[PDB]
Amino acid sequence: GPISKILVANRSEIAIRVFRAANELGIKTVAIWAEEDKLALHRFKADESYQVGRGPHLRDLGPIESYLSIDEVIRVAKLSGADAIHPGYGLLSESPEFVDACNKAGIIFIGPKADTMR
Amino acid sequence: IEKGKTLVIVNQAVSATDSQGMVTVFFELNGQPRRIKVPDRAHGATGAAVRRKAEPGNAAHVGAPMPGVISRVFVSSGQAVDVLVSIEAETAIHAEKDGTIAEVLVKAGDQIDAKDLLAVY
Amino acid sequence: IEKGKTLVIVNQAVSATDSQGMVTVFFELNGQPRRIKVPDRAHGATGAAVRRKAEPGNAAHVGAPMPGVISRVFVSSGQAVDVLVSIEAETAIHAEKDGTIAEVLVKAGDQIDAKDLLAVY
Ligand SMILES: [Cl-]
Repeated sequence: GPISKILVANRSEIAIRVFRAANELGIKTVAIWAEEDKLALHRFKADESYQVGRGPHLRDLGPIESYLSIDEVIRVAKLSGADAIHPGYGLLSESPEFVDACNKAGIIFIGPKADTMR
Repeated sequence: IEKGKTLVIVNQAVSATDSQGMVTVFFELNGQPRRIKVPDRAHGATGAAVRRKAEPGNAAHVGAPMPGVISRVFVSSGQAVDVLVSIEAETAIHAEKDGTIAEVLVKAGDQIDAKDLLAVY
Repeated sequence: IEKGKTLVIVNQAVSATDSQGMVTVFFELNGQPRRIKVPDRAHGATGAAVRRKAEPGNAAHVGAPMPGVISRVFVSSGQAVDVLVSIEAETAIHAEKDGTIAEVLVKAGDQIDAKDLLAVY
């Protein structure tokens, strides 16, 4: 099945840049946000958004730490039903461990394969 | 409001009751200012929203082009195409057509906002 | 007020607007306290004095025997000679006659004063 819901594992302008492309393609979008990003516009630009890094399921992760949590990102991808993740740039975009976790969850990693990265 | 649609709401400020019996709550909603007016029912303002309110359509309605306080009313029953009221911020609001005005909702040394209904033909 | 009749007037206190849209100015007049209520027209309370007001005459009128807040309303259209409302300060105001009540001016968790009109037969 072609990609129909993308979670952007990122924030700020790159997350918005990817939401725009996805929406233009008719693809659903999912944002993530740390508590510190509760007012960040990228989260209001996706079709739905979910907090990462805080809660009963943890300590509170730091502002940037929340976005580097492979476990949190995968949790929200499953929760939202995202079938692909775009890592944008920076953050987890060159983590083979992250690509591996995506592969394990059956979620498409939008970028090169894990072995390519290593 | 639904799953994945979380609003962040902050109470920034609450105004004094205004001359219309309305209190403005200045909210921040998802980071953006939103002003919401409600009647001050607590202080006896049930029956309140007060000032109409011009319809951009009709001809009929004399709507304020701008916010201010009215400085002079020049009319209360009909003529020409003539200064009807002035607004200080003085302008100088003219009748757009021939007619008989059948209502003057001002008033004034009254404060008004653009689109408030000033007079009706 | 006339030659040899000099009043001494002091503004002692001005209340917040109350639930009826009225402000109380507590004056001292010739050394004696006098409370005077006016509408808070400045905040949109033109149309205000609000609560009637029982006539000691008629039968007809259910007037509050005492000041308080109403705690329960037990009625809105007619019976017996029965608790109509209660007032907390709970009392316990009874119907004095047989009838059908045709108005309940309360209401309440409303504050009232002795003589306020509670209900009309
Ligand atoms: Cl951090």
